[PDB]
Amino acid sequence: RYALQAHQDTLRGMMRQLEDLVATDELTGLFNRRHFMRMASRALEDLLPNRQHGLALIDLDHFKRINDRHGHAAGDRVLQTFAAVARSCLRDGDVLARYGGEEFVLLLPHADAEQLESCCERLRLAFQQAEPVGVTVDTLSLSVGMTLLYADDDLDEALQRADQALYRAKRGGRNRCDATWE
Amino acid sequence: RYALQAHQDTLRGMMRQLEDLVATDELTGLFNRRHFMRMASRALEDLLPNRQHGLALIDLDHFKRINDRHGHAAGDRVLQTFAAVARSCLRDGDVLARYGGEEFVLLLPHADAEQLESCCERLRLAFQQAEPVGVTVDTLSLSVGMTLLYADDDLDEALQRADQALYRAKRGGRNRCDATWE
Amino acid sequence: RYALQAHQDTLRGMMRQLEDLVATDELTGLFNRRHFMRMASRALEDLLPNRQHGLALIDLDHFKRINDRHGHAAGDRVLQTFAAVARSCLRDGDVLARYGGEEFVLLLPHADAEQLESCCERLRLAFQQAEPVGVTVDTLSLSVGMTLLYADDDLDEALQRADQALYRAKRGGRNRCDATWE
Amino acid sequence: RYALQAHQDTLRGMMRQLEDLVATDELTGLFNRRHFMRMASRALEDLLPNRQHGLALIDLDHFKRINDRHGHAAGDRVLQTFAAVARSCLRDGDVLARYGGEEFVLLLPHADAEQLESCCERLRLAFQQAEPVGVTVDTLSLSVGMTLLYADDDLDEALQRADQALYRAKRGGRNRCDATWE
Amino acid sequence: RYALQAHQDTLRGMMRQLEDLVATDELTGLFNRRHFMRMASRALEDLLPNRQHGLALIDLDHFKRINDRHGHAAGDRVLQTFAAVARSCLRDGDVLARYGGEEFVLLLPHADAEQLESCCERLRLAFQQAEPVGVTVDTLSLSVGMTLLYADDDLDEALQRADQALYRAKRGGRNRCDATWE
Amino acid sequence: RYALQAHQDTLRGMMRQLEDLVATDELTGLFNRRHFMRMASRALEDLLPNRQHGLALIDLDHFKRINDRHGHAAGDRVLQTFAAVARSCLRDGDVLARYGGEEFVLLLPHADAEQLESCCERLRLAFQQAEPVGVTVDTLSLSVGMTLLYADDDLDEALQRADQALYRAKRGGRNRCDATWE
Repeated sequence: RYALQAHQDTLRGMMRQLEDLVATDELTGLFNRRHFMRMASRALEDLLPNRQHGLALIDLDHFKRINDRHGHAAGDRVLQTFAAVARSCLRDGDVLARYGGEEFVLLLPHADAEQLESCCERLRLAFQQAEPVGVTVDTLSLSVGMTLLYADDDLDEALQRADQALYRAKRGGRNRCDATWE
Repeated sequence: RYALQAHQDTLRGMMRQLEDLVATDELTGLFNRRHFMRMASRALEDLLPNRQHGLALIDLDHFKRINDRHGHAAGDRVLQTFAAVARSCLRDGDVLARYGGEEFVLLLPHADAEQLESCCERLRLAFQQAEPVGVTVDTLSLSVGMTLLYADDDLDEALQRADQALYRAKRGGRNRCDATWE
Repeated sequence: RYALQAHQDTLRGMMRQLEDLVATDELTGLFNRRHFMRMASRALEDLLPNRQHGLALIDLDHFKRINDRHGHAAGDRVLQTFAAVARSCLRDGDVLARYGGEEFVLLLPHADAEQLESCCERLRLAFQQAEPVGVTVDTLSLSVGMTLLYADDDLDEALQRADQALYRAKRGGRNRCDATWE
Repeated sequence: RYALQAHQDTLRGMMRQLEDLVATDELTGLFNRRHFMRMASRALEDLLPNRQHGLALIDLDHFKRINDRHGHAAGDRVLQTFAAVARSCLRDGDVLARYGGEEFVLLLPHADAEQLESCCERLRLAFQQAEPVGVTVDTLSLSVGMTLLYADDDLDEALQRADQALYRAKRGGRNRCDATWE
Repeated sequence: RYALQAHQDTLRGMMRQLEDLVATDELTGLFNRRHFMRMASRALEDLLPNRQHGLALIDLDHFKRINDRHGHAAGDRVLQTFAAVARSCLRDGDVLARYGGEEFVLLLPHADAEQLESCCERLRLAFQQAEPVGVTVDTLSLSVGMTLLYADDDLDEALQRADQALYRAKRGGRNRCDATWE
Repeated sequence: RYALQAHQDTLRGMMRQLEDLVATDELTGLFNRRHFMRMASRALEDLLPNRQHGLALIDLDHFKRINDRHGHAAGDRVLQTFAAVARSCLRDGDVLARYGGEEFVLLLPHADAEQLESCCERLRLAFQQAEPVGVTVDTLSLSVGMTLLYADDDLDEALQRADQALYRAKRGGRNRCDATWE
């Protein structure tokens, strides 16, 4: 019995492992939230002292609104459109992942606060001119919350400040790129 | 993208295989419903022509009441009580399994309708006699619905027939055993 | 005894999952038939209404003869030749796979009947031009049979239709491309 | 490529492992040939010097003959009958396995050549009085080839001499227990 | 990538899991120390308030001296004997694990101080009376330190209690059983 | 049982397998030494008669001294730089593995003596010109020992050739490439 329970606890734990190999969201072909969590930790510890990484939270403006008028299948093709447009804007080695139903998250290896600032505009503007095929959408905009990733940073804290920057960008009228501590 | 969805689908297929290894219900120490379903299927097929298996559905009486008066922990004890009791009654090589919240299911290889009825009464009276440690019980009874698994049966159908007999045994005033096609 | 057969059956289910991870054909470096079947199924389902995929069946001409004159090792080279060539022609994101001893199969996401016919000729002429290292070839050609995967198609049926076109292209005197429903 | 091949060679090797966990023949519920091979090695090395094990090859006399007259389903129920009868004759900790379509093999921990000799008669005679249910069989007999398992023995050699004893028992009229080096 | 980092940590996660499946000491056939640790967290948790388990630490007496006088293998044989013997003495469902080189550990489910003491005595004597074979050994004995595993208890603390109790019994002359909180 | 012995050896078999999936050096992102060994048996086998592969052993120059003067992390950074650099220089489909603490190994598929030498020179110079970032480092260089991997060759012998050639280049003054049978 106790033997069976220990045994089955082992198997469940294997299942958990298997579930970590499922590292990507099929819809958008980006990495999922949990795999990002695990990747970013790994990245933060590799950082030399006095070095930084780029980190941004990306939210699609009025996404929930698109679902009602255009139905759900449309709103998903919007999400796939962001993935496509982002894949095209981003350089190799940069980390993009799907952070929530409506949100994405970014990490840029060894990136300056100006490099940071630059990429987010490029992305954001590219979503404005974005043309999701087979869906006739009136408006397309995203807002960004940025910050940086210093050595000995705490991730839950690091994510809180980019979100702050993002929420402030959401009140700033949307289609806004806002930063925290540069 | 399709290779990814295919690959992660395999991943999930492996998770399900592992699931099928988690074959027992930890509270009782009995095989779970899913594992019973898989066993019974292969006992149905391995049936020689014009031969049979016994198959009863056991339900504990007023069990929900016990949970209400004595709390969910006593409910659990009662089930470990039944599990303990049943193992004293059954011959080595019988199949007994948890089937629902308070339902169990039995399968007796090559057992006459007489043999089955004999087994179930002995089980039924054994339960009635038992006392669970650390829980004072108004009293304990169970009902059973019985039937025979024939070669070329449908297992879902066979099962439907014992549930019919279990329904009548409940209706008859509980603590009894009814049958269908013997 | 049934628990054993159930348990070992799971075991064999795991062996088959692992099988589905062995997704490529080592000689060519292309995806194998089984993996193609699993990919195409999910490309069929992911098809929006009134949209299509291209789908051709490629067969190399007089291949068996090459094995007879030049020996089974040259036969293999010719296939690595075709595999190399094809990868030069195809856009990133096409699906190409080994389908038989000498048969290959192609799938072009969102590709017009025009687009498909254009791709296949370019492939066809590219093969004709090629020379495999260390093997002197009388000459090289391939035939192809093409069709369109529609939403609500049957994949077996779709496939049956390209094999019909491939049959005619062989009949037409080889080194050509026939189609069915465009 | 080479990377893919190394990778897929890894997976095939896992499959091989999985295949070693499938350690038992379902029909007779005994261990299969390969698991016996692996078990006996393990047992031979554990042996103290000047210590022995029992080893016997068991063949059912005229088994192929039963298949013709009584059809295959009968001959299998004979095999299951031997497994049953053997399970009953044998003590706990003794190793019985299915060695071939018609043959079985035995190992007895720390067994004397007289203990050896004794068990094989008990088994053999018990198969004479054996009554395979649902099959009307005229005759039931097996022959045995025995030997022993000394320290630093070679298994392929150890199995050759018990077979010799067995083949000699097959010519000795069948229903014969013959030994090699006691 | 850092992705790569993550994916290999997962595989490493898996090996550890697979390691937890190797649950038993190969020399004796008992559960090993790690598997016991996990089985015993799980009993400690499943413990009703005002109820408890039996815990004992069993150390064989003058084992080191046995190795010197009779040789490493003879020592190993003595270990076997203790397992054999204990298997005889133990009610079904008692947990016996190898805890170290010459020390064991026993959990008794729902056992009384009085019940624990009776078991260790029956065990202490039985081992005294034993004769391993090979191996003639002049005399054997063990000493036992006991305690009770209550709810809200620390399992490592529980073991400290048992350890200390085992020390007093070694100090008190061996072939005895001391205890702590009974 | 001995059965138990067998079953845990199988699990042990599995861990080893899982270990072969950890194929890449986490610091550099290159294949590790074991994965290379396996990739290279497989190329050696797939080699047509009178045909061959390129083999080189790359050792960074005065690495130990770098660690002492700039610190362990700086050394580690230099290793990264070499990977980055080599990735740029290498045709797609070249095999580069980390072979040791400061040494690499390169297989070139179907490469000429002349082709190998050209690659190592382009590599030797490129690394000379490089600037890791962090990290200011006064100067970098490596030395290269080369040979050809023929059919019917021993891969360990091939490596001996390369090793020796690497020694002559260290001895000859470093920042060079010696060779053995070209």
